[PDB]
Amino acid sequence: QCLCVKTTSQVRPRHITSLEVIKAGPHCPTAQLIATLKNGSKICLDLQAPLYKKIIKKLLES
Amino acid sequence: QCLCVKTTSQVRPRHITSLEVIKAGPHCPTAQLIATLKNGSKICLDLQAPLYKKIIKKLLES
Amino acid sequence: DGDLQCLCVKTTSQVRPRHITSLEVIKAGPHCPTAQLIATLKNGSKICLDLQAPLYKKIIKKLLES
Amino acid sequence: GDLQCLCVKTTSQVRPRHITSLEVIKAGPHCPTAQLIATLKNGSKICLDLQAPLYKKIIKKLLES
Repeated sequence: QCLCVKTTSQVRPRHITSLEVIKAGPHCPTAQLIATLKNGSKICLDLQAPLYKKIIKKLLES
Repeated sequence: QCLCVKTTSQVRPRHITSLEVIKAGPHCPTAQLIATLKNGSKICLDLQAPLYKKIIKKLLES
Repeated sequence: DGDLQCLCVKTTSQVRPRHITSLEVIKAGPHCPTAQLIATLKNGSKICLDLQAPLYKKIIKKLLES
Repeated sequence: GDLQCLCVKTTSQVRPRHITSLEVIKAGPHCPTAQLIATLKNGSKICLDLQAPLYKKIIKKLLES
């Protein structure tokens, strides 16, 4: 019953306010990357992708 | 899209630390009840009144 | 101790339940002696709601009825 | 602003294995600085320093599963 077990990512690094990295375990066998956007909505970044990278950095150089 | 498309009701209310209620938007047809547990986990809740009700009251009556 | 502290510092009563696009309910604990009601808005701003006010009951309904 | 920074203080050290969740919050009107919030297995949450070689060592232990 993963939180992030569906589509993954096509977002604008512009509107991400926070990025949460959740470890795999009980309810989810894989690591989930959830992203909170300005408008308050959430999304799942791709554990298996590059984009989530610059995203973190960006958030840290703010 | 959403993160919540496989909601659950198997959760123990004393183990919830916070509950996020996301308003239905374009990319997601329905409202979402994100529950974060004591161990940091996240799960999607069934949009059934008695549940989140009994929950928001245990969260707000700490 | 506690590296965390309450996110909320003051609550907004005069809020337009319309623009509220999300709501987070936080249980009390080490981080904060009281529970917290943080509502984000369509514009991206965030405000805290009063626990001794029905408004949140209202807002949560409006948010869950789609 | 109704909000302030959650991280009123930080911890320079703890074991990455204990971390179940790591939340990265970018600076804004709520807080003049970015924040690194880690949740541990026991349930506690700590704030970390923004010094790359540590959280990257944590972010890895988190995704290697």
